[PDB]
Amino acid sequence: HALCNEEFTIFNRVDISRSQLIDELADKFNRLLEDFLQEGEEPDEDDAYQVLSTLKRITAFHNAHDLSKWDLFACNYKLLKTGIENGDMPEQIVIHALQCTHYVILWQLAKITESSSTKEDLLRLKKQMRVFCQICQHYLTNVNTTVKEQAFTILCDIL
Amino acid sequence: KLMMWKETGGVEKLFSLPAQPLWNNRLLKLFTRCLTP
Repeated sequence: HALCNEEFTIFNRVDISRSQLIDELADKFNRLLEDFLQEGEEPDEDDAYQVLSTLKRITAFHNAHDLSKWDLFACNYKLLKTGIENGDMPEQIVIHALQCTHYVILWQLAKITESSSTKEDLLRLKKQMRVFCQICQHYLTNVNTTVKEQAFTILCDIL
Repeated sequence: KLMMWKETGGVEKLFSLPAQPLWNNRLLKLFTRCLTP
């Protein structure tokens, strides 16, 4: 983010590099998630480690970078839904998914300011917001104290 | 970590910053513009 300042004449190069990095991360995340959930059989542990590792990087970058063109809300929200439905997901996976989805919602708002977006985008943002709060509430009354702590922080800031 | 918490632990900063740390000034404005008088 410090090297991606527009006023400096390096945005083209740093943006090319940014685009490659985020692209590889996104393709790997989607490919891994397809086999991860899969609805068909039981998942292993090393692939869970890889999924957590990739998500920890996507989340870390989505806090200062507008990773919106690579729409991930579907992926994160699906992952969280399978988590509620089964009740066996890893805690850190839940935490970082719950973080990345807050980030995508916040950036979606960041782009609703120019007024270039139609009324459909505002209603889409409302639809994503109400969906998010509902999932966060359940995760505010979980067994894992780390999960409940992350829920509280995110819910308070969103409100 | 204690240096940071002495930077931001003051209640004036505790009541003017997000709980989940947001680094980009865009998102910081998205939050802090909701801080009225």
